[PDB]
Amino acid sequence: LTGLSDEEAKEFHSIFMQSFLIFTAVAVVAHFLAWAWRPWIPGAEGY
Amino acid sequence: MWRMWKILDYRRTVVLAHVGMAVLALLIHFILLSTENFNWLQGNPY
Amino acid sequence: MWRMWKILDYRRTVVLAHVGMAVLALLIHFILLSTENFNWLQGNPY
Amino acid sequence: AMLDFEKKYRVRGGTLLGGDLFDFWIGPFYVGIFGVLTAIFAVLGTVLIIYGASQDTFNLWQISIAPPDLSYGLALAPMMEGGLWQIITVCALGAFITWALRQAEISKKLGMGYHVPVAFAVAILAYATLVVFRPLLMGAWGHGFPYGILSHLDWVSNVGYQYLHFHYNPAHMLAVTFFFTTTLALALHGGLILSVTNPKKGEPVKTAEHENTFFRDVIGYSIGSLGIHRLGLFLALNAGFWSAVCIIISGPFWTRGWPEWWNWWLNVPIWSWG
Amino acid sequence: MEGTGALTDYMNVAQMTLYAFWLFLAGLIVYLRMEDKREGYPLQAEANENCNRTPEKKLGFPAPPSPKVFKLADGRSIQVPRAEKTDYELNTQLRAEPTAPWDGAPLEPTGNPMVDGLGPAAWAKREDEPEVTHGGKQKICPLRVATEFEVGMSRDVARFWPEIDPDPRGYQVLGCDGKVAGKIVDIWVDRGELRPMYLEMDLSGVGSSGDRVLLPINFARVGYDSKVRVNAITGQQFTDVPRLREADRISPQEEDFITGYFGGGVLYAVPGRTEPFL
Amino acid sequence: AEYQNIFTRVQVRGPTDPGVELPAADWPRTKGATHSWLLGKIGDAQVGPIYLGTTGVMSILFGIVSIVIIGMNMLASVDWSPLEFIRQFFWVALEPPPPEYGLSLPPLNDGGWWLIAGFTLTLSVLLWFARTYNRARALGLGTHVAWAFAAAIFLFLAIGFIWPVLMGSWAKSVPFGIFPHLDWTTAFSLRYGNLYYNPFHMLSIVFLFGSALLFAMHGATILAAGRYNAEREIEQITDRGTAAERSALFWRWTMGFNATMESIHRWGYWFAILCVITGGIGILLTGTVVENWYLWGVHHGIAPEYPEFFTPAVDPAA
Amino acid sequence: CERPPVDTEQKGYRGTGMEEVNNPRLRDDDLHLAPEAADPVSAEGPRAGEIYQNVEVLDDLSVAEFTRLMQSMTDWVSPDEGCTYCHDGNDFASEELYTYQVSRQMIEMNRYVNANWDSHMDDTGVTCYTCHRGENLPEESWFAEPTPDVNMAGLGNTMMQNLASEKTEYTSLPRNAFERYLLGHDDLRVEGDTILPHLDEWDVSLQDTEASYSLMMHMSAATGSNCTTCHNTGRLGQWDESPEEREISWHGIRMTRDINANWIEPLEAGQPEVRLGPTGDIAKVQCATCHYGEQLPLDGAKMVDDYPGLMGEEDADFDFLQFGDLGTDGLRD
Amino acid sequence: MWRLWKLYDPRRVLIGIFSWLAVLALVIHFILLSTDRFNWVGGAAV
Ligand code: BCL
Ligand SMILES: CC[C@H]1c2cc3[nH]c4c(c3C)C(=O)[C@H](C(=O)OC)c4c3nc(cc4[nH]c(cc(n2)[C@@H]1C)c(C(C)=O)c4C)[C@@H](C)[C@@H]3CCC(=O)OC/C=C(/C)CCC[C@H](C)CCC[C@H](C)CCCC(C)C
Ligand SMILES: CC[C@H]1c2cc3[nH]c4c(c3C)C(=O)[C@H](C(=O)OC)c4c3nc(cc4[nH]c(cc(n2)[C@@H]1C)c(C(C)=O)c4C)[C@@H](C)[C@@H]3CCC(=O)OC/C=C(/C)CCC[C@H](C)CCC[C@H](C)CCCC(C)C
Ligand SMILES: COC(C)(C)C/C=C/C(C)=C/C=C/C(C)=C/C=C/C(C)=C/C=C\C=C(C)\C=C\C=C(C)\C=C\C=C(C)\C=C\CC(C)(C)OC
Ligand code: HEC
Ligand SMILES: [Fe+3]
Ligand SMILES: [Mg+2]
Repeated sequence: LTGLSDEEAKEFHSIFMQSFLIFTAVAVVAHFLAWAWRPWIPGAEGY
Repeated sequence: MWRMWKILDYRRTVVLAHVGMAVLALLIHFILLSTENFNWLQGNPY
Repeated sequence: MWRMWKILDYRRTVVLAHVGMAVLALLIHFILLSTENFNWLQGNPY
Repeated sequence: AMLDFEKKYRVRGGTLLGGDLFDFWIGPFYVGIFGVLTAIFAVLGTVLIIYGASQDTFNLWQISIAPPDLSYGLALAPMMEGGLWQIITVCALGAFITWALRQAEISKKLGMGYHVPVAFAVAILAYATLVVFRPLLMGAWGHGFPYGILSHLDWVSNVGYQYLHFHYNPAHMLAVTFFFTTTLALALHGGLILSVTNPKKGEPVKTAEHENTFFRDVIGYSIGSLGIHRLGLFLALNAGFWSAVCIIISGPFWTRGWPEWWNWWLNVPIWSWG
Repeated sequence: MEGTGALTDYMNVAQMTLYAFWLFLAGLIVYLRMEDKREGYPLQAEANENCNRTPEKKLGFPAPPSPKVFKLADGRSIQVPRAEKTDYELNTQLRAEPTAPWDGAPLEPTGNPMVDGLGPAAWAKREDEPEVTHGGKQKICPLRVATEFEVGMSRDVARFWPEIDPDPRGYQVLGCDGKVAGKIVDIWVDRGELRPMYLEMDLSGVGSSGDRVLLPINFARVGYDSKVRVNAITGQQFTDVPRLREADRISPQEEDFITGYFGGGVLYAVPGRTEPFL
Repeated sequence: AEYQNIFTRVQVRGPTDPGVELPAADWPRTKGATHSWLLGKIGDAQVGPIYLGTTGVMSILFGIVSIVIIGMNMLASVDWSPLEFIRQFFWVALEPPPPEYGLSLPPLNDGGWWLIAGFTLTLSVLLWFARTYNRARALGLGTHVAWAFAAAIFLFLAIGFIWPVLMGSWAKSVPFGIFPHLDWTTAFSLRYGNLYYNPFHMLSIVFLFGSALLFAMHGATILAAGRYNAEREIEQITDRGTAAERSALFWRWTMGFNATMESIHRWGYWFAILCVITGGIGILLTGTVVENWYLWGVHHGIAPEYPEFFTPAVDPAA
Repeated sequence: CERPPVDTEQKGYRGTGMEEVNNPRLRDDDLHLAPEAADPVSAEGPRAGEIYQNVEVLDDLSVAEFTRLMQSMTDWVSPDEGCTYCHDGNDFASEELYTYQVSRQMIEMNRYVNANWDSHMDDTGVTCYTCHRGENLPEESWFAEPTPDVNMAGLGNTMMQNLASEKTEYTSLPRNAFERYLLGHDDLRVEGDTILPHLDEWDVSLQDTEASYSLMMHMSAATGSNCTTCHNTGRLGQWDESPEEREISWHGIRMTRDINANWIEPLEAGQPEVRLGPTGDIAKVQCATCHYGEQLPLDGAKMVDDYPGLMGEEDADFDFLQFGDLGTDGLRD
Repeated sequence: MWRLWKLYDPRRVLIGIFSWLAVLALVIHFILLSTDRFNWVGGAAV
């Protein structure tokens, strides 16, 4: 067991999930821009 | 089957699972890339 | 976030960032130099 | 003359043969019976080599005592057609074997283990592979290497190219790895001892705790003062042993190009991918 | 011979670079040889070795360098070669007689060579103060005083497969002739190298159960049958193994005394060991 | 029947060792250290902790980028097939630029990735030299290990960087692969006429063979004198015990001369670095001041002359 | 792994290490058995040039000798098909099948090398069976290495190397050695002729050295030889230190280059797509195409003296030095 | 999942997470460079 208490662990988790959410939100926009540039899922006939 | 963690160390199992699944996930994605029909970046006809 | 420095050591984090960005800055400049369209010293047509 | 602490060690006994008859020192050298034998073999071989030099050339690099032709098979050749090489070969084997037996007597007289004679026997085994075991398996003494500073380099070159790429020899790859690893281990061990006992000027001589700390700081593991000498002997002896293996399988156990030996790897059903 | 690298009609850069290394290598061999002569030099040339019949000091080629000074951590400076180690070697009177008067003849011990210190039984002159670690603890110490050490690197191996992770405490000690000398009662460990250095044993088989004696770990064959076999010495000869000045400490001088005694058994343990095969 | 000092029989485990305390400017060591029974059979059983400093971490970052670049180019060369990557593992490589680019920066897929991988790998070994240098200084040791490593780097830089720059093309440098870099080693000897005739290649072999010879001798000597606690070499250097005396006397009685406990490590130290120093010098000499090492050997009278055994071939284009 | 006994033959002076080591258990003993020659056919009557309609190459043969050659050619390149491999039905004089047009070129090539390439094959010559060995296609041909377009900003460019290939004898050496030296005429020499460097006169790269090394690997395994049989590897570029097999194999390189450039490649347009290689080329001749791992093809069985009609006339413009070595007169476009 | 930070040192997890992200992002960008369609520095047409 690490030194962090339940309050400390809960506060870290809340900030971690928010920080992870913002990181994923930026990447989602980056993928929307990438898709608008060149999509990466080909159809049955390819590209 | 929660008794598994009285035998296997949960802290080490979780770390090994992530590393192991990292290798496997890269391995499978790489296998698909090598194929003609499932290289999504190449986009060959199906 | 100011609380990041109670988890990560600020003294070590600054060093890691500087040496880390040094590797990345060198890599990207070298990659651009190793391309035709962005080698500013070679000056190829764009 | 003797080292100032040598007197109490020059005692009688520990010989394998000869006993009191040859148990004495000439200067710093211990003689023993095998010392007389190794001196006789050494002088005889060297004088025969010098005679072979007289019949061809006295250039130090161009002196060459070549083995007989393969047409002679395992028979003893005439003296100037490889027979001199055969006589020197048995003299050299006698000199090397008596040298290790002499070290065994010196080891016993000093209460030491027989690690040095056994480690040297690995070198003798490698030499015997080159001039006895491999020539025997191939059926002719002419497969041995000539006794010359530069001529035996041409032998190594041509024998290595008999298999079109000797770098692909699996045993040669392992033996080279041990050779490279042991000099890396030697540089590390030699440097570490010198670094501790010759630290930055002014600082005191460091301890064994500094040795373990240094290598655990650099690479995360330290093998210890006893482990490194076991490792050094292990790497050096495997370098000697796998050298003998790589040459013994070249021709008796593999007649094709060494890269072709790796075709088994290319045809493993797990990763054929075709 | 023309082209880049040419220096004269015959000399070229690769040839002169090679001779530059020959000069460097010769100088290095001289330096390395001088480093080889910081222990044991100058050589003692005894009277029978010279026509002048007087002891002489021989330097050799290259001659020994200037003495080297080692700074020690405790606060001392030791000059190598050490004065007292040389002074002891050239002042002691060996209990051995050369078999023949000429130089190079081996010495024949008069008394018991194992206890007198001849040949394989010889010991060096070393400091009588037990060594200490960098922290300051006693360096070599038995497990009773060093309670932080447990026998066996792995608990699981020592528990379920104890043959390959043995605990030799309580085993029996057997001499080179099978004599049961005693029983191991403790293990001495080196705090600097974390290794068992000695096996303390009572002499119950050949003496008292309260007499303690040290058996070096490198002279002991720890078998799989709860036995420790000492091929170095006879079981009865354990009674003459040098004793510790302090029951819980061992000095570098004492270490040489003990390892010297067991090493004396390589030639002197039983009759015939000093004789040849044929 | 005697203990051969090959494997440690009885082991003792104390608390894990944090190590000698560093000055209050170095990074804390890692907190992960364990004991391995298997490694205790050979030597010290403790694994870890490891020091991660500024230079250590930066060297890893440059080294990872080098390995990623090499690995990705290898994987791309087999069409991203992990199965073909295992099958072709010894054969794949990151190829240097072709000769047409000289010393200029080539395109990424035409030697550019090789140059970037070579640059970052050079930076990582240079930073690792500084890491080894600083660890020795932090503990108050000499920098012999760092300078032995620097000698190794010299051959690494001579082979891969210095000699290709002297030749004026990155193409002469060595590919990042197992069998391909053996092909480079052989093609180097073929191109410049039997590198066996390079005197510095001969000398480098002398010290390579002499290093294995010396460590075989010294390793066996210390193990043979292990009865008298010879492996404790620091104590035997500052306070000569009987193990140092017997070890010195063993070789004196054998071959007339001997070293000390300290001096044998100087011999081993210099043999190891001379192997790599002379090797680097010999590589610099070839192509730059010697074209054909055999013809150079003939010029200096070292090439042996063989009597007739066959009918010599005559060049039809001569 | 192999095992003794092994057959050893000395190729250089004693102690040079120049020997050939062979395993007798590896030899097929049937691939190298020359067919029994047909009985001596009488040469009389009119020539096959006038009696038969579409005969261009075998004009000077008689009718009986012409039939004997056809039966032998059938059993050499297509014994399991018969006459219908090159001739359609009851129209033997019809040149329609692609195998007919190829075989007409093959006869001319067979006659050409038998007459002009004695500098390599001496008096043995070749025959349809020498390459085909009773099969429709020789089992030891080669296709040109594919030249995939590169990204120049991507990853994984194998510059014809770094892949285990049967062409390179399972090395990572360049895989395009055949195109460079057995179809092209790139210089094989790698060593300078001087003690000291002349970088502006001789700066052969290590990629070309490996390409030469790659071809030499093939020349060794294709003929059952090794580096020693043609070289003293200690002094590699010295011809006087090399056995005569190097001089003979010198002409073998130029003969193989002559066959591919002048006789095989002109057959690419008429070849079917099933016969073509990955790049779209016709299978080309290599050293193993005639040798099949033996220094003497078909154990050196001289079986071209029993077959007149496979021997042409000595071309008066043949030089063997006009195939890329000081001249390109003997090579096409 | 908040109990995860009591089990593992949050500093060590972040270093492990950040190191994986840096390595993975470097690999994914390199994969795109190898393709013709997604090589942005190559300027390849679709
Ligand atoms: C047909 C082949 C040729 C030949 C061609 C060459 C060529 C070319 C060279 C040698 C070299 C050497 N040859 Mg040679 N050599 C031949 C035959 C031999 C024979 C023999 C018995 O036949 C022997 C014993 C040798 C032995 C030797 C050595 C003396 C020398 C290599 C020293 C060394 O340790 O480098 C190994 C050590 C290093 C290269 C330094 C390593 C240090 C660096 C910093 C390591 C970094 C590790 C890195 C961080 C790891 C991660 C990287 C990523 C994972 C990628 N050669 C024949 C004649 N040889 C080398 C030399 O020095 O020439 C004089 C050399 O360049
Ligand atoms: C197996 C691990 C390595 C090793 C180990 C090793 N070598 C050893 C030992 C050990 C443990 C010794 O104890 C022993 C020793 O005493 O060293 C100082 C020795 C030794 N290793 C030596 C050399 C040596 N070791 C080599 C290699 C190696 N030695 C391995 C790499 C090589 C190489 C690779 O070439 C050489 C040259 C000696 C210095 C010494 C043993 C000397 C000896 O036995 O001398 C006897 C007396 C003589 C004068 C010999 C005369 C022999 C003949 C009568 C004449 C010459 C014949 C010979 C075939 C000529 C060849 C010439 C051409 C090849 C140029
Ligand atoms: C005297 C010359 C000989 C010599 C000497 C020598 N080598 C040396 C040294 C010395 C004195 C060192 O001090 C140094 C060393 O560290 O030794 C232990 C080293 C060294 N010699 C090495 C190799 C080496 N030496 C060789 C040769 C030789 N070394 C010569 C024979 C060779 C050969 C024969 O080719 C090799 C391959 C290294 C092991 C080491 C130098 C280490 C170095 O440079 O490190 C940085 C380089 C990198 C590529 C970085 C790698 C980073 C990792 C891939 C990170 C892994 C990921 C992650 C961080 C791990 C954790 C995973 C998580 C999931 C938890
Ligand atoms: C896909 O793979 C993943 C990502 C999963 C991980 C796998 C990685 C793998 C499998 C990596 C495998 C690596 C291997 C097998 C590597 C083999 C390496 C070998 C054997 C190398 C041997 C020799 C190489 C040498 C000696 C190279 C020397 C190169 C040098 C010294 C280059 C120097 C370049 C410099 C200094 C560049 C300077 C750039 C400047 C700016 C000067 O140019 C203008
Ligand atoms: C080696 C130098 C050859 C000699 C001599 C002869 N042939 Fe050949 N032939 C050779 C090759 C390399 C090939 C191509 C193989 C491939 O895979 O494409 C051929 C091809 C033919 C063919 C066409 C076979 C087919 O495509 O079905 C025929 C009909 C043929 N060869 C006949 C032939 C005859 C009759 C020969 C003797 C006169 C002859 N060939 C000699 C190589 C060589
Ligand atoms: Fe040591
Ligand atoms: Mg290559």
